[PDB]
Amino acid sequence: LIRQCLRDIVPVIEYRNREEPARLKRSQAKLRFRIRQRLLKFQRQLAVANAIASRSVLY
Amino acid sequence: SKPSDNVAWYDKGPVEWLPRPVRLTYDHLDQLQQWTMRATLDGRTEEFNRIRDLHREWSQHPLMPVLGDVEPKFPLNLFKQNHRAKKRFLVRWHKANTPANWLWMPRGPTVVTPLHRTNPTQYPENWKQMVQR
Amino acid sequence: TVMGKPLSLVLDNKAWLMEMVLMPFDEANLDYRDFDAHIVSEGHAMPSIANEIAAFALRMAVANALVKLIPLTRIPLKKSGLLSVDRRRE
Amino acid sequence: DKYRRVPMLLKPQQGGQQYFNHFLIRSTNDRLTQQDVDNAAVPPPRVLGGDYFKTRFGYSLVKNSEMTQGPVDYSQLDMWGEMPRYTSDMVFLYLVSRRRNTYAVAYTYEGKRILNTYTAGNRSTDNGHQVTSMYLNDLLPKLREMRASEGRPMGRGEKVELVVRVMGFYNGRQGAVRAVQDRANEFHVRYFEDITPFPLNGPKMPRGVFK
Amino acid sequence: EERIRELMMPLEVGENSFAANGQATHGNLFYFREYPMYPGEYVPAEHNTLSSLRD
Amino acid sequence: NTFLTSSVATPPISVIRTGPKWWAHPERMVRQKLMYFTLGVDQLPLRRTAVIQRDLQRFHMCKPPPRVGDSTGYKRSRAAQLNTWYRRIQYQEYHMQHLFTRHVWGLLRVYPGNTTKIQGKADDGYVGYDSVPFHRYNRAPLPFPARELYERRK
Amino acid sequence: LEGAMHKPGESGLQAGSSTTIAGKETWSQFSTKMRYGRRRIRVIDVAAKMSYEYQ
Amino acid sequence: KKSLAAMYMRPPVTCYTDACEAPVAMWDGAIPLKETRKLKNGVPVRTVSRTYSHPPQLTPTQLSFNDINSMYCVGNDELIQFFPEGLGGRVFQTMPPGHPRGFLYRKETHLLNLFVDKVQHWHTKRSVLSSLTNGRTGFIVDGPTGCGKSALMCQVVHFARSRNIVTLYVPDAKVWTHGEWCWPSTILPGFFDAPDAARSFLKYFAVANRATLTSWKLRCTPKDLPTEQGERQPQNLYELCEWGHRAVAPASIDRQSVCVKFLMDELSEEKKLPVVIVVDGWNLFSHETHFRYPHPDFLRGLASFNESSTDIDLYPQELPRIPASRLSFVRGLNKMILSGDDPNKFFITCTTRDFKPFDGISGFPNVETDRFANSLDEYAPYDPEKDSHFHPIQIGNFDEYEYRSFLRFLINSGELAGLGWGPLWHASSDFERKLYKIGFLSGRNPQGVVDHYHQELVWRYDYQRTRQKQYLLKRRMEGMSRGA
Amino acid sequence: VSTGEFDHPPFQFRQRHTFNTTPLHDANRFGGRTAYLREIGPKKQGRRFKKDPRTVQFNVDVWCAQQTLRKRWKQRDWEVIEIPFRLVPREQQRVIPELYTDIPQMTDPARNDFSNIRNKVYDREELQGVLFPAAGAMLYPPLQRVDKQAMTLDKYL
Amino acid sequence: INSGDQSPYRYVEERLYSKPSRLDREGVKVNKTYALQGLGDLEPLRYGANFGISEKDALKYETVAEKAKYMEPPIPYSSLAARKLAAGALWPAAPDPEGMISKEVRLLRHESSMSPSARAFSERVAYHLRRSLKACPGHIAEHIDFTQLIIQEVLGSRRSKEIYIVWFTVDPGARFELEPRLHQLNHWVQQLIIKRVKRRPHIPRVTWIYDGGRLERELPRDVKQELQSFVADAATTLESRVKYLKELDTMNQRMKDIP
Amino acid sequence: PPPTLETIMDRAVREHHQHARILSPLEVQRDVGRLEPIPSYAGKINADRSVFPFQWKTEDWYEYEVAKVRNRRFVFENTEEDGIRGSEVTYKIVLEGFWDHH
RNA sequence: ACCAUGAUAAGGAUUAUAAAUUGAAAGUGUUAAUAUCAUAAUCAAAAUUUAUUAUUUAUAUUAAAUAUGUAUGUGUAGAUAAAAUAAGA
Ligand SMILES: Nc1nc2c(ncn2[C@@H]2O[C@H](COP(=O)(O)OP(=O)(O)OP(=O)(O)O)[C@@H](O)[C@H]2O)c(=O)[nH]1
Ligand SMILES: [Mg+2]
Repeated sequence: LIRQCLRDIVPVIEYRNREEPARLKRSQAKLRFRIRQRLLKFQRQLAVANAIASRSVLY
Repeated sequence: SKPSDNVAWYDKGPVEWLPRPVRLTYDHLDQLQQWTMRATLDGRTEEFNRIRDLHREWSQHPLMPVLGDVEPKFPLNLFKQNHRAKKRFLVRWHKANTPANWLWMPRGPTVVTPLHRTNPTQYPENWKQMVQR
Repeated sequence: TVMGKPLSLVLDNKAWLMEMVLMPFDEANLDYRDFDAHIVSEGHAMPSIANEIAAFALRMAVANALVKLIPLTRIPLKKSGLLSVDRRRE
Repeated sequence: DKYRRVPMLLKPQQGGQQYFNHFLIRSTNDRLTQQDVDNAAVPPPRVLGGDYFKTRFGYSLVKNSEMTQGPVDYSQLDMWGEMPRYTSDMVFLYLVSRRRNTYAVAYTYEGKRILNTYTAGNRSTDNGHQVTSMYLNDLLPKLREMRASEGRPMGRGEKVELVVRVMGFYNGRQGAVRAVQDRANEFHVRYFEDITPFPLNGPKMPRGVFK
Repeated sequence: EERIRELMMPLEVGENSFAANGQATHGNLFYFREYPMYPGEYVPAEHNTLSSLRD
Repeated sequence: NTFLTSSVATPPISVIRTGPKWWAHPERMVRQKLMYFTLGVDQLPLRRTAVIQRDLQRFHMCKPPPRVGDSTGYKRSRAAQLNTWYRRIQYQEYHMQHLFTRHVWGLLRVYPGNTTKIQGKADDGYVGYDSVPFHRYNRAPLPFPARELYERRK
Repeated sequence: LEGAMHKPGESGLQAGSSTTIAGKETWSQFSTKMRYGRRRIRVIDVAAKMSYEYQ
Repeated sequence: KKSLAAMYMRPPVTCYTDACEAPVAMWDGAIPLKETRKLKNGVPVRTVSRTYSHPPQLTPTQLSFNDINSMYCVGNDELIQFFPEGLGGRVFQTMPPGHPRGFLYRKETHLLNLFVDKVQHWHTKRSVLSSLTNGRTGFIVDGPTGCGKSALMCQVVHFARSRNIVTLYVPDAKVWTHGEWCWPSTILPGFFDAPDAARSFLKYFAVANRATLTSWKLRCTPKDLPTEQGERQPQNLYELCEWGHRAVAPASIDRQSVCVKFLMDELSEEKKLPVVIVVDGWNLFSHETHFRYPHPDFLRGLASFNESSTDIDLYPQELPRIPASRLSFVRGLNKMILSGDDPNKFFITCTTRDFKPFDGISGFPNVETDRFANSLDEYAPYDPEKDSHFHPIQIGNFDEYEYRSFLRFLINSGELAGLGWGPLWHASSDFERKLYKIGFLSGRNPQGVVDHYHQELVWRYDYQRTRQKQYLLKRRMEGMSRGA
Repeated sequence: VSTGEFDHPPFQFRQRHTFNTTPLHDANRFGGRTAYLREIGPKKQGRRFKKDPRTVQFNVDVWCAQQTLRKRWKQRDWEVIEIPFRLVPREQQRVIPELYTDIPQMTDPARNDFSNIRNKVYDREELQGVLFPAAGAMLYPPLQRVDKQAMTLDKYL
Repeated sequence: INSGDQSPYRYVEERLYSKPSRLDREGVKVNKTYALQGLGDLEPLRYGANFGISEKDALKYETVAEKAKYMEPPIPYSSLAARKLAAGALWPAAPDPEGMISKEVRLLRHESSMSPSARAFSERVAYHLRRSLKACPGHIAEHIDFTQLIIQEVLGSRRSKEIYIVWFTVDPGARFELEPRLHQLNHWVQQLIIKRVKRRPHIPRVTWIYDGGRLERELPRDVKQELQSFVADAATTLESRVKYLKELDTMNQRMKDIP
Repeated sequence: PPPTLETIMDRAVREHHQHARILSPLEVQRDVGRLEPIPSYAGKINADRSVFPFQWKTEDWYEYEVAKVRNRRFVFENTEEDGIRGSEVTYKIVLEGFWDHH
């Protein structure tokens, strides 16, 4: 279980320390429908990567 | 004292399980030929019956099974790159599967076999007892 | 006879090595006693060639000799793969 | 490994080319023999008499009581004519299997309970096996005492005549009947049937069953 | 003794009869021909086709 | 026997996976028949071990065809049914060899290797002249000289 | 089965040959008491290694 | 499918070989069963019989000229009676206790069988026996390795002891010459003994000819032999040999040297009873035994090792090798051979070629894989005409007549006794393929026939049974398609 | 043709006593001669010669040459005696080249004797008049040669 | 056919029956040659040249109702249709009948792997199956020997689209007497689920699995997760998760860049 | 050796009792549909062990292979003889270059 | 010496309608991340050799201990001749 705890947070630590980059008419409606469907499916995956970039994670 | 998984307990059979590598030579076959030469000419047949009783017990045909399970009851696709964890599993999995725990060899005395003779009177060492009468 | 010594003494009386030498004769439906054969080793000299890789080349040498003697022997020998050369090294 | 350098004639190694010409001449011969042919479940065995039929089985067809009667009128048909014919000395063994329990009771021909119901709490597959095995271990002296009170010895050679009836469709149904099957020298089972409830109406069922 | 052995040949997988040919894994790896490989093999032609061309 | 050192045990599935190298080597398998033929017993698990591995080596260079897809698991489960049957036969002969050569070694008064059990003579692991001065698994000190399993005169 | 339980007489790296169940702990419980009981540090030899200011 | 096994009944057992039959579930497809119809109180009488039966167990008086290149057997009770010493070097490799004790009756076997028939009454046939041996004392049998040399020598004791003739049988001469340890003779100065070989020789020779040695009166034997309390002084030659070998250690070491010397003195004086002396491997008795002489510093006596002018503990050295003529057993044999006053002993012996191979170079033999582990370390050439006083008999390998009879006995009677393929007959080829193949692998050499019979298990490139099962399965599927 | 081992096994990680695996320096290999170069524990000049591949191969080449020598000397049932040219038999009255000088010479092809002169071995009982003329008592008996034309047991008479 | 780091079956399926493949057959100028070029009578009849369905005419309709309304009826017969008629390839051949034999599979799924609603639904199926197994249609009940029937457990999928009732017999030789008749009860089991069982996530397809006591269960969920956490190497999964976070951050930055 | 007693009996059975002589495997017309011109070496080659096959004692082979390499340059080139072998003086010019066509 | 090098990973396609041959195997295209010190004013790191109480990793030496309770790695290596608990949503 410790190795499971290691395999979760160490990809976040090595992200921040080592490799983090520098900072600073209906047919068109069906295209918007499929893109919103793609982002609603992977919303929980994308929310973490924005929160690591915005430094908002409760350890 | 460096404890390891190579203890090879001497409980579940005449041979210890996870057995030691043994090697036969032709010198062993020449001594066995000379031993059975002397045992036949002395009339000693009780040692031959102990060999035939061990042969009748452990050389039966294993049952041809029906479909449904495989010999790896545990799935061996979990150990992909951990090579030393896979061989340590195979030592322990074959340690629990003792020869008393085969369950496919008809070993017990409840089985019947038309291949081998069961009582030592059926062997030709005593042929004048049942010659013609 | 293989290099001046009989086949039972070259391959150390091993049946699974000497039966490959018989394999050009039985597939051809031929008796081995009607033929005399001598095999010369031209590769790496060793004190004992008692192995299945050397007996593979002993099979191919007899099978190519059977084709050159009788040409119709090539029809069952090629179907059994005795005239086929594999390319495997170490 | 990758055997791509091996020829295609070496991979199956199809030998035995000598025999093929032997087989076709073996075939074209035998068809001609078929032309020489062309141009030119099971019932059980028979019983002959009743005197050795009494020895072949454990009963006899000819009754030795010699019942002398004159009933000229038509005979009275039974209510359940197409049924197993239960004689008086037959014990009904009821095996009720459940998920966590298996029960074994033995009743007489008249409905008298021979032995109390054995439970796993009192004394799966091996659960029902051991429960009905320890029930049949105790059922033999109680049967001998309950038959010896009237005059039936049942001492030597006589097997206890049994009718097995099962309930449940569970795993304990497997090990129970097998633990009767090894008792063939003691318990002779004649009618192996099952007693399974037909749900005629049902009073009510709990909420977790429905929703 | 070969005439009796051909009638008791274990053609099916039984107790001591094991396939082991890869027939369960690969399936039908050994070829078998019913024709004579010309000109290595010979079976004489049947008399029905001979009488057909002769007539 | 002149192999008297301490040894390492192997699982039986790693022995049979060698195949023609050591487990079904033909020079080794023919002298295992001469042990059973001397004692006057059937070589029945040994021959059916050899008949299987004769045909197993015949097609072992062939590549299996790609399994394109089956709705039911029938020929996949049948091919694994025969494959687990061939291992259980070779598991029996692997036990039949180790049983009989230890029974022969109890007769010819030949001492086995270290930590090896012979059922007639030494039920525990017989250890003789080990690098470790005590018993490796029984935790008892070894005497000098080694333990005599048999009588004296030949 | 065999090896499913751990008796306290046998060591953890070796495997017990007994098939009994009473008086034995599971290997999830054996891993707990090995993580629990192994809290101590071996005593550092003071006189074996001189101090860095002395060196 | 066609079993015919439940309908098979067992024939009545008359001898030991008939009782060696396995249950019918073993050899049902190995030895197939045929049915014959007799006319016995009805026109059909279905009698299911075996195609192969065991070769007949015959006493040597029943063996004839028509049985040349045929197979016969001996009983197991006849085996323990006529052979208490044992058999040759490789003869017992084909006779486990389940197998019958078979023997091939060759044409050279027939010549020796009629020879002992004339030895049994030698005084009237003396000019016949002198012309057969060309005036020599006996025959020496020489040939290549693995032929019928020791297999013929065990037949001669079977021929002679069944005709109640006293026989000196040395089952293998490598117990005497290449023995465990050598000891000097107690009563013979300058001579040596093989004590462990002598006690086994004096034991089994007494049990073998007990019917004749009890009638053997001691002529030249001293009656003041040393005898402990409770033992009787020997008055017979059977009692003399039981005085020698039956004793406690170490008193048995010097008792055999007295017994063997007085046995050879008693046999050399008997001019009335024929004594056949059969030795397996006379070429070992014709040259040096593998023992060497001890270094003289062992018997001289030393006070210390540092000042004694010796290096016996420092460097080994090879002393001259002891010949076989200095052994007390071979001294009595060579006394009867060279001295012409014994027209009574017939030395039908042979040689052995059991030496290790050496073909120009030699590495070290692998300890696991070594067929020559118990072989002899001699490497010496041998000529039986120049190195022996006997008549040389040259036997070769088998011809195809007796090789067919020997291979039929090996394959069929091995599966009949429950020692062959049995239920796995369908994986091995038929007899004509095995006769063609083993004759190639062995060259009809008799040891090679037995060796490649065991190496028939590991044949890889036999495709007879594969193509036969393909043809029968093809013939089956078209037969049911014809019925459809 | 010889089936003995000639080369030494190579160096790898430390082998254990397993199936088809023997330790690298064992008492079974080469008759126990590897005890000179073995290590019991699982001085620089006395440790590195045990691990050099050319050094351990040369010692087995010596030991195999010792085994080749003792089997060639155990084959010798003869000895070389310098006999002068006049008392020598007719097949040795020729010019004999030395070893590896000419083609392997046949003895006398005119009398149909095609065999090497260097492997010719003469019996001692033939040359008693040459080797021992000073004794005059015939210390060795004459060799009894069997009559090939006499009817014996091998000729069915 | 060259695979190209794919399974060849799925690669030929994507090259034959996908939408860019048939649009490349009609002619669109797709990226690079999504359809197979040279096929004779092995070409599917949907994408023949003389057939009456053309996707270039169908691209101007935004709805399936407009395609059903405005499009012409398809051409019934063609030359490829004549070749498939002569070959008998208008309908596929019937496979081996899977209705009454078995459902042979290697493992059995654990109750920890499926959903808790799946466990509750399978418990309700087990209750109503063991309750009313005598209340079957009487023309099948007259042949079922109920003395040997054992229903040991019911397994299901995570959304109960299929149910697998696992069964065996006391005597195995009676199994073939109970095998086909039990497969005549699938509609009866479905009607029993519709009637007796409320809160059913789907009306399931019923499948009978013969067990015999032999078929082995799979490992539970937490033990499998701990095995994949304990055995698998940390470096490869570490760099793969770091690269996944790189791709997610790059997608976040590309979403932030577009105004 | 002479041929075996089984061989000369089985040939004389077919030669005399069956009226069909056993011919060599080089005399068998194996090609069906073609008549072969039956070459002259079918049964005329005598089987003698001195000529074929080649089996020798190994120590003569050990003597042969060492004597053949040690007598390599033991050759007298300028002999009083016939043509291309015989001469009075022998000149050998060994040309050496980096490429084989050079 | 602050040049614009070069290495890593990822996806594509073409051909086999033959039972012959020792041998049915070979050629051609796109995106992400990392990285970029040669037109100038010097010199002996390990250019480079050798030695002393001392710093290591290896080299072999190298032992007791049943009163209870007990002790699992990544890697380093040699030639390379077994294979289906995971969803082509
Ligand atoms: N039963 C039987 N077996 C025979 C006969 N002849 C040869 N053999 C077999 O041939 C093998 C050779 O036997 P031996 O006579 O000991 O061989 P050898 O010639 O003495 O061999 P060396 O002692 O090395 O010289 C034996 O193992 C027998 O099995 C025979 O006449 N009868
Ligand atoms: Mg011998």
